[PDB]
Amino acid sequence: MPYLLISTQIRMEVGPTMVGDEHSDPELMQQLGASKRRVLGNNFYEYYVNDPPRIVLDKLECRGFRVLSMTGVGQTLVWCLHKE
Amino acid sequence: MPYLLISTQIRMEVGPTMVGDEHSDPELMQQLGASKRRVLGNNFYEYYVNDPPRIVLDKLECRGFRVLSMTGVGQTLVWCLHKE
Amino acid sequence: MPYLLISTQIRMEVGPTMVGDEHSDPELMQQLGASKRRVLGNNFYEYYVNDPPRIVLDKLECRGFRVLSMTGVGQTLVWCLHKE
Amino acid sequence: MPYLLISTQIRMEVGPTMVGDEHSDPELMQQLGASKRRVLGNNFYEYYVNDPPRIVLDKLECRGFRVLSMTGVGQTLVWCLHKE
Amino acid sequence: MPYLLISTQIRMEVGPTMVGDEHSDPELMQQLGASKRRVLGNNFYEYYVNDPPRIVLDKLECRGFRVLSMTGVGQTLVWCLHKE
Amino acid sequence: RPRSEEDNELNLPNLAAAYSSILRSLGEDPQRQGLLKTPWRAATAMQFFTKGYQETISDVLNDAIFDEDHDEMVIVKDIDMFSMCEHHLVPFVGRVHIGYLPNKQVLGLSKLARIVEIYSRRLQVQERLTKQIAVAITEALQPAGVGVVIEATHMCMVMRGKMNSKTVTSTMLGVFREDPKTREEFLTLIRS
Amino acid sequence: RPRSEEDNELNLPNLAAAYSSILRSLGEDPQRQGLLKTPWRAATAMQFFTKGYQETISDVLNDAIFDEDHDEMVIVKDIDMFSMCEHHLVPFVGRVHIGYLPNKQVLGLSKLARIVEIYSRRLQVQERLTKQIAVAITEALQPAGVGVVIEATHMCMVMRGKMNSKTVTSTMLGVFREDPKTREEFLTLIRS
Amino acid sequence: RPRSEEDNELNLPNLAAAYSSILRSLGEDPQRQGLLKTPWRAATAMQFFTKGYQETISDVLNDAIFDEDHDEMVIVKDIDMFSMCEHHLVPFVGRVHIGYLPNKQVLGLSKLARIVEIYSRRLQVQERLTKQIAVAITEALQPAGVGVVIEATHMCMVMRGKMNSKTVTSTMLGVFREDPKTREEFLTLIRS
Amino acid sequence: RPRSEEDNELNLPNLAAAYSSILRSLGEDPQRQGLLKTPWRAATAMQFFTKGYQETISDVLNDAIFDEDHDEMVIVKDIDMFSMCEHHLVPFVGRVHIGYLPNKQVLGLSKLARIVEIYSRRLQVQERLTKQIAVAITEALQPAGVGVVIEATHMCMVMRGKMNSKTVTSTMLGVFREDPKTREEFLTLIRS
Amino acid sequence: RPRSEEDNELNLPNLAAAYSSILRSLGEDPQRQGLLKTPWRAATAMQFFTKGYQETISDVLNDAIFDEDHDEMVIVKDIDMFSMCEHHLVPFVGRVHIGYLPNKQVLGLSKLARIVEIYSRRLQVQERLTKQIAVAITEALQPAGVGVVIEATHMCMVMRGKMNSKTVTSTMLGVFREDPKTREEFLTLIRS
Amino acid sequence: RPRSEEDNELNLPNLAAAYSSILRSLGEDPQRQGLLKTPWRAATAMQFFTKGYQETISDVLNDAIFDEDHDEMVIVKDIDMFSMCEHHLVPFVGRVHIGYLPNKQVLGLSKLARIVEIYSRRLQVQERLTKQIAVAITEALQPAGVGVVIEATHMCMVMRGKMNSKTVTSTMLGVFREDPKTREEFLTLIRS
Amino acid sequence: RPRSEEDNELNLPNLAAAYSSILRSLGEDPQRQGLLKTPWRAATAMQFFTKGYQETISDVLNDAIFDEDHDEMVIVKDIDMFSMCEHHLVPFVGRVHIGYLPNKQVLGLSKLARIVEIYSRRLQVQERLTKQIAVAITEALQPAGVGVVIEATHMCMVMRGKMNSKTVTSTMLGVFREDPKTREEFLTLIRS
Amino acid sequence: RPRSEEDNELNLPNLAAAYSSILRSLGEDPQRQGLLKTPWRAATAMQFFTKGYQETISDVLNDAIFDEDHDEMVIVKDIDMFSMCEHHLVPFVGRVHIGYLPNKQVLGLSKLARIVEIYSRRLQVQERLTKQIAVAITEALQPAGVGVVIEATHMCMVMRGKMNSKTVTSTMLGVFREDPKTREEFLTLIRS
Ligand SMILES: N[C@@H](Cc1ccccc1)C(=O)O
Ligand SMILES: N[C@@H](Cc1ccccc1)C(=O)O
Ligand SMILES: N[C@@H](Cc1ccccc1)C(=O)O
Ligand SMILES: N[C@@H](Cc1ccccc1)C(=O)O
Ligand SMILES: N[C@@H](Cc1ccccc1)C(=O)O
Ligand SMILES: [K+]
Ligand SMILES: [K+]
Ligand SMILES: [K+]
Ligand SMILES: [K+]
Ligand SMILES: [K+]
Ligand SMILES: [Zn+2]
Ligand SMILES: [Zn+2]
Ligand SMILES: [Zn+2]
Ligand SMILES: [Zn+2]
Ligand SMILES: [Zn+2]
Ligand SMILES: [Zn+2]
Ligand SMILES: [Zn+2]
Ligand SMILES: [Zn+2]
Repeated sequence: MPYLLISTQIRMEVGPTMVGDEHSDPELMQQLGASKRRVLGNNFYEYYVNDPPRIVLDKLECRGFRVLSMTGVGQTLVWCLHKE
Repeated sequence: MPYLLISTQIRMEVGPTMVGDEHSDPELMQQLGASKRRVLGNNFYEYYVNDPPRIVLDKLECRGFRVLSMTGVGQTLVWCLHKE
Repeated sequence: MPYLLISTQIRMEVGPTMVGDEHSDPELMQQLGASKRRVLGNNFYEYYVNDPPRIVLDKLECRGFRVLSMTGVGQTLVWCLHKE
Repeated sequence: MPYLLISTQIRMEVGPTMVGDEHSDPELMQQLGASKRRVLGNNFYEYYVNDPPRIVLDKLECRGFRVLSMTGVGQTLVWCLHKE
Repeated sequence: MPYLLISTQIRMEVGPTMVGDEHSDPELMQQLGASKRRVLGNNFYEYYVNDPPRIVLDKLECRGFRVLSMTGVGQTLVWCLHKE
Repeated sequence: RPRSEEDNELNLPNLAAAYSSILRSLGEDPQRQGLLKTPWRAATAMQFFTKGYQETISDVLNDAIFDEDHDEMVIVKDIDMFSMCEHHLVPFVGRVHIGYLPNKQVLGLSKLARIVEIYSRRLQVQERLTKQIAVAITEALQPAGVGVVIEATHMCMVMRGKMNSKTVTSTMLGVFREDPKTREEFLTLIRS
Repeated sequence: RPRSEEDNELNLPNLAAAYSSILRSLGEDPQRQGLLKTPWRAATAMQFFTKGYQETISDVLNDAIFDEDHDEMVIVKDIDMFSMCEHHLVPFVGRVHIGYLPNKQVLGLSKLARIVEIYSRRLQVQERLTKQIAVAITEALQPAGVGVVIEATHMCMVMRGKMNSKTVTSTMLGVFREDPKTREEFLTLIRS
Repeated sequence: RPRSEEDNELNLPNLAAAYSSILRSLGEDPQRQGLLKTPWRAATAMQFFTKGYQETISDVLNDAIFDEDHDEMVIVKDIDMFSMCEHHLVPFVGRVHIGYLPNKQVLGLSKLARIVEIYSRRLQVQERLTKQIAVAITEALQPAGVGVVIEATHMCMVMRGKMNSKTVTSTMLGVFREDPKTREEFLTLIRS
Repeated sequence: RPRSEEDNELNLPNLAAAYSSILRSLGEDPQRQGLLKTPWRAATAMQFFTKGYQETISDVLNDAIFDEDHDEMVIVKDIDMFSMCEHHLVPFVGRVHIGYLPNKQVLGLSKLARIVEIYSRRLQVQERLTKQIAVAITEALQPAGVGVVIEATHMCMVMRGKMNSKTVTSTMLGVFREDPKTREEFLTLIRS
Repeated sequence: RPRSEEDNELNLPNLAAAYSSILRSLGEDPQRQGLLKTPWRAATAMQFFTKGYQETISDVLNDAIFDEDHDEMVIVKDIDMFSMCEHHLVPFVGRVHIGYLPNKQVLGLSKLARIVEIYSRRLQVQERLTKQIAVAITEALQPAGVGVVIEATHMCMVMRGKMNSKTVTSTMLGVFREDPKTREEFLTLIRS
Repeated sequence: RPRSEEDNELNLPNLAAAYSSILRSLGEDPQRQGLLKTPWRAATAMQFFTKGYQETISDVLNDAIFDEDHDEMVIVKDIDMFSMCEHHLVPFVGRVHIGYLPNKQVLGLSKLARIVEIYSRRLQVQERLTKQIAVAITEALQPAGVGVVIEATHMCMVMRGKMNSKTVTSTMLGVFREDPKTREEFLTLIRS
Repeated sequence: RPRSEEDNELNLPNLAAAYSSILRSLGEDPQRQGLLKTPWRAATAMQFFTKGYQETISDVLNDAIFDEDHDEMVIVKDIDMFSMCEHHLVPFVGRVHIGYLPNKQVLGLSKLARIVEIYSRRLQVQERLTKQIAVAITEALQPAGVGVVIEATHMCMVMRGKMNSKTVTSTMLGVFREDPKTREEFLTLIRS
Repeated sequence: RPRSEEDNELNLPNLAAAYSSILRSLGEDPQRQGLLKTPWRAATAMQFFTKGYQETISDVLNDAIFDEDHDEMVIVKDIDMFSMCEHHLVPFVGRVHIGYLPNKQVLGLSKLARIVEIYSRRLQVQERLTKQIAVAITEALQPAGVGVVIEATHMCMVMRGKMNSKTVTSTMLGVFREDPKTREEFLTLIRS
């Protein structure tokens, strides 16, 4: 599992920060302190964290990930990280 | 065929994920488990997968591709990968 | 002439693909099979191709270009390539 | 703290430039001459500077940061920098 | 002054191209043939050029800059270049 | 357990009695010719206004759900609705606007109406009424998304000054929540 | 004897009790956080709607009645009015239009408003409300004539199908009754 | 003899059969999933549109007729009405406007609505519908006069080119017929 | 095989018979002067409402398709349309709004109208009608994109309470589907 | 002798020729792809606009005239009409408003429409068109009176500056002429 | 070569002759007092409707083009326009909306009007008319962009059923084509 | 003697000179590029606004006056009219409404327009303009009566605070003056 | 140097003399009783229309500029404005819409009005008027941005055919120019 996708909305200096989908690594999610849930109406689960994206990026570096690309889409700011 | 383009819409933690066009490598498409189709009104075929983009990115790494750039356009999140 | 800019609109799996401006390399444009034109109302010429961007990216690699960045702006998906 | 996020709005050749969140490095913020504040209605603090983003990028290089990715989202232009 | 930001609007194959702000290097601006101005209503000066961004990117390479990232924001296409 | 016709018959006298009591407590004469039948008419009226309790989405679910293999937005707007303020027991009136992106399954107008009827005919709070209708449609069609907008006037507020003042609530699910374009199109096609 | 503030305080608990009973008889839980204070709010709301009982035209009479020695038609239209249907205890809303041919004595807007307030805030029947307002004005001014027109929508009818359906009543006294020209002019100057 | 619920049950199959036959005669496939239940839904719909046959003014007469000793014009306007053209069996829709000069006896909105419902839910002709409502009100109140106005759009004419074209019919009895002033006032008060 | 004029002549008697049967099943007298010719008038009317079955897009295709080498959005809005609900055989009426991005080929108003006529004059479902018109236009012009929007009122729903309630359906093909800007502009240019 | 279908076929070529000539006289090229079929389309269009010449009130007379023994005013308003100015051969458009006091005999909407159709689809003058329709109705019903009002916009005038300017004509026969009250009521019931 | 006054004088008789012929082919009497001068009035009218042929953008070009060194969007909306359908020679009427982003040069209202006049007063096709007006403005100002929107009703379609149905065409050049924000703003400022 | 085209050519320079003078007297620079041609454009504009002096009712009289032996009221309303206040030389704009009871002779729209044009394009006073139009029509038709109503806004008043304030004038001759019924009908048919 | 009250008194005669001359050049009699005072009234009127010259933004600047430390968009819409066309000296009228993003400093309605007054009461060109108002506001508040929209009707164009045709100009500075979101919001809040 070398690729990771995290994101935040509206403002970057505050969370929540989406850190995973239904098929994400349970350990990594746990290490990040992420919670799981399925928003009413949505057909999928998501892992989130209340930390600002910066914090999550630092934590992810410790686990061996590096930011490859960052982009905006809608009101969502997304980061694509790669491990090994 | 060194370049690849995949994408997803509205939300990143869930599919479908567009993985190819009419002139895409049949084997790779097969390896990904992609289906082919032409949406009514459109003048082109497309290969898609029900997996979330993260999954497809991991699978693509195994076949030798690396994410060069990720960008948002409209409500579409796109990834440009390169092999060799 | 180390830098190149190409783009496509609305959908990525089909052309046309814009591959050059009025001051683009005639040979490269020819090698790509691009046509030249000036849309009524516009004050500039443009070189385009009916191929999907993926095809153009592969052809460009053969001529020594590499994608440095890809981004969306409006309904236009753009690629910035670099040669040497 | 290897990752940094800065941004500016509407126009890039003039500030203000957001350089930090509530959990940012106080020393770095001070070195940049940033001010802190919490806009009425917002549930978070932010560090800003009146310099244009270019100036902030140069100053950040001196402290060991490099721009990894730049992206637009809404009317906000964001830079993701990495140190070590 | 290792970082540079240039941009263009609406269409990429034609200028003008913004190449600097009030605190930009006068020599570089001169080398590019940029003009300075302050649009009525704006509280800042800007350096622009009538060349298409492609031309400016080539000229910039000669002076030692390399494109690190390209992104779209609003109807503005932006390039972030780095020297040394 | 949903309310039953028996419950109504067994409770009518209790309601009637309460209203008769209310008439006296107001300073009126429950004996006036004009007030004689009032306790029953009032009780019956209130039972009608709350007849939504004696029903469930299930009674509607199965019935009419044809498959025209449709997969594009369907909207039904300007659906009149009448409900009761649960805080003052005074009615609030307005219109409901619905939209959904079908996943092959489409909803008949008759069923849609019934859904709105079930939840609006109860002691309510506008936001709850909005969510219940949206969720009910979501469960009856398993659609890609659904949106519900309600605008209403509250008599409990109007009869204290207002008749022009309106409250607007909405509930967006699925693509209606995640895709700003869908939400915009929906709000454009209804705000006519 | 007109209702007093003491009566309200003495009866509020009775009203609150009746409403708490009604909540149970409907199948609701008087314990829900959303219903806890409902018996009192409802009771308070109902007292407000019937506060017209605790007043009389006398309390208004004397006060503001200036003599501008005016002897030509005076009209006050589009006066919002809220009342309660005495048959179902559901409100009926609308507007009141008044006109009168003064015999030197003119009525202040403030007093006029109070007169409409006094009779509308009671359990009513549109025709009676119309007559009472008209007679009240007649007694307060001893005018050459007076006309009152009311158009309303009955919630008790609307919430059973109507919101557009309106009832119009009128009472024409004095010259407003005997002179067709005065009646016509009045209807012309209000039907704008 | 008025139509009965039994008649409906006994004739539903006959209606269903006729509609199934019509489907075939039109070139359609009564077997399509979308048409399977059509013969019954069509039959039920047609029975609903003609349910006025199973009622009489009598069933309404007695009930609600209070005496507020009122003797001035009462109007109820903008009453929605839906009927069926007896020549083509296509519906014609519109509004009904009623007015009457009571002779002490007043008619409740509920009963008024029922009277309009009884005659409009039949195979009709706008002029007959107008007269029947007028006479029904006359018999139920023995008033000094009554007026009924109906404006409608005929689908059978519209779906052949019209949607804006409207037929207006009226029936004026008693003082509504003999007194031009009463007639005028009535038309003024409804044509708003 | 499309319905033919012969089919109509051969089936008219069957239709007539069915309607005469329906008249009896409702409790009416097929002998009344007013009902005598109804079986035929109803049958003819029903054949008119479904005359779209005796046609195909082909009969329209070739005719008027001029090439003004136009490549920008063309819109024809507020096209009146009358159809029949296939579930109750009651008509649903409204307007159709069309837009397309020509690929050199433009469609004449006459042909456009005919296309809407062919599919609307059948037993329909609003969503199907919408898609059929969109696809017909696509096949007749091979355009870069097309959009169709229909808003309608269902009589089968109206005559059960509604006349204001409207259903909005849409079908977006090509650039109309993929480009949110084209979709927005289209909705802006029609929602006037 | 009314115009016949044969006449049209025999004259189409003459009309086509005249238009082809007009095209040349204007400076246009009758050969352009866009103009090739114009001579015939123009000729056909003009025959359509004047098809009222090939009919008479007789063809309509007998058919639909039911006797509901109605003797009160019947009104059909907002009837769209299109005609041609006999002076410039440019169309003038508008609405027709009809009213009549039946002497037992009533006119069906279908026949009414045809009457307006017959006279309006001719080279006309608004006042003649108005009288002809009124007289036609008089002869077909032998009514106590009839009124016709037409309001139109003349293209021959609009395309020379106007689109808002309107001409209003009327023809009042029988009681509509002699009784000001009948006339007033009619104008009241149509000017809505 | 543009049409000249001489051409008109030399062709009037040919036109007149053709129209007189048309009158006979329709079944009319060219001798009626009301038709005597029709051939000339028709001929003159048709020359007026096509007077745009005797002009060119050049005659307007030079004149009024002041330089207020303006570089922001200028809009002129609700410009009435009357044209002729080249397929049926029946007029199509509507409004033209113009917008442009000046490159220092601004266009006077007078000239703008003339430009619309020149192309609309010809045998036309809505799309062509739209493009010609846009291109003419582009040539007379060398602007950064321009947009033209036309909405119209086609008499040739209306007088065959429609008056409410409208065709909307547009031509977007320069920034109006390439910048969605400019296009949106333009459509926002005209769709008022 | 009516003003002639020669007079205009001979006086244009005098007018131009006056306006050039006015420009200086105001503090402006007659030399500005924007003002250079103003003296002539202003002079020409002022001659256009007063071109009614170079004409007489005679030039219109004979021409178009057909005899349809019509003897019922004919109305032409909402005729735009622009004039100049003779006191401030600032325009006052509005609408003219005309009605007449023909004595066999009818007036063409073209002539009517010309009559309004002749008198309004002069330095005027609203009441005179009204009377002149009425008298002109009377002389051109020898009718049984005629009515003219003008409603206008005065720019000389508006540009000093008003744009909503309107002046209404009327001139009633013949039956329009003596018969209150005719007058009422006229005002009813125009005040729409 | 701004115009002064002395200038007016010294130039009034000049203006009056010029107008007296104009009256003669038109063919009128400067002696008519109705014309005697016209030369001065016209001169006074023209001075009023151009009184904006005798003022400067400075006279307004200092006065009312309170600091409510406001930093969100402030809008003042539907500001009536009257100006003069510098090419024909005919007035063009309309509304001004202003918006600005304050940088702590806010502008009083009184001052805003005066700014619009200063520039509109001059010989103008709509685009200049628009820019001058925008720049004036910018200088008076040093705001983050400002937007100005003006829609007007030109009498010089209207009195030559138009009254409905409107010209819309805008000037967006600061964030109003650079941020499309701000611009959109502004247009949304004014286009009501
Ligand atoms: N909401 C910001 C953009 C943004 C979104 C999400 C994260 C960060 C920034 C804007 O409107 O410009
Ligand atoms: N729906 C997201 C954008 C998005 C699209 C696709 C993937 C991820 C995000 C938004 O509008 O904020
Ligand atoms: N049209 C896509 C965006 C897109 C544009 C161009 C290329 C690819 C995707 C959307 O609205 O989401
Ligand atoms: N005008 C492009 C966006 C764009 C801006 C700048 C450069 C290139 C493209 C669009 O609307 O899709
Ligand atoms: N405001 C710019 C986008 C932009 C935002 C922020 C910084 C720079 C540019 C536009 O709308 O085109
Ligand atoms: K966030
Ligand atoms: K997805
Ligand atoms: K593409
Ligand atoms: K900034
Ligand atoms: K550019
Ligand atoms: Zn409440
Ligand atoms: Zn009631
Ligand atoms: Zn019928
Ligand atoms: Zn149905
Ligand atoms: Zn004419
Ligand atoms: Zn045509
Ligand atoms: Zn004046
Ligand atoms: Zn001008």
